[PDB]
Amino acid sequence: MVGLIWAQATSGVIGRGGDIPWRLPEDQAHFREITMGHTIVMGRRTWDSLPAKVRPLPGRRNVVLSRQADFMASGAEVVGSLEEALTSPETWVIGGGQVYALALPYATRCEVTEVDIGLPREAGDALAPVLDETWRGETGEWRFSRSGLRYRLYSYHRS
Ligand SMILES: NC(=O)c1ccc[n+]([C@@H]2O[C@H](COP(=O)([O-])OP(=O)(O)OC[C@H]3O[C@@H](n4cnc5c(N)ncnc54)[C@H](OP(=O)(O)O)[C@@H]3O)[C@@H](O)[C@H]2O)c1
Ligand SMILES: O=C(O)c1cccc(CSc2cccs2)c1
Ligand SMILES: [Co+2]
Repeated sequence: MVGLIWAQATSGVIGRGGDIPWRLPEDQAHFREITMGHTIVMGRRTWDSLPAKVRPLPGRRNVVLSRQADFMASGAEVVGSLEEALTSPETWVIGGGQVYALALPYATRCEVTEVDIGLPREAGDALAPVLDETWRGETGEWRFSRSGLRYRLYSYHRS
């Protein structure tokens, strides 16, 4: 099982300036629940976006995808191809935009948090992957984050 997990604005923006223009504690909790105990695969830029304090993410096989053969990710596994990272029953790809696009053919699940924020796309933004017609989704109920933004969960799946 390869799954993708991300949060996006209604515009599809997932990242800007190397970070994320929101923070939902409820989404972080759902992220930890979904990924705990499994392999997480992330691009080098996303590993850069994690503070040194919190990486590697606890209780998970942290894998970083990089073309730099000498890149050091303390506490993580650095691989040069995505296939190297899929040696486990459950692999969760956790960002960023490049690695989502790279991993989509392998994926049968997308856990998508839609954040009700009006965020026009800018040059340089990281964007969520386009899901074609093979994907079957369950649109969720709008929820209120204590951060003040409304959010909902899409759980997409395909055979
Ligand atoms: N849920 C969310 O909203 C969410 C989740 C995660 C991240 N983000 C955001 O997404 C943004 C970063 O995403 P990104 O698209 O800019 O960069 P990224 O996808 O996180 O990582 C890109 C890097 O991955 C490596 N890479 C990419 N394709 C590769 C391939 N085919 N083979 C080997 N290595 C490859 C390269 O690392 P080298 O350059 O070292 O080779 C490339 O620079 C940040 O703003 C982050 O905060 C958002
Ligand atoms: O654990 C924390 O305290 C913490 C606070 C802020 C941000 C993060 C990164 S989790 C993530 C970011 C992109 C893909 S997965 C972690
Ligand atoms: Co699990």
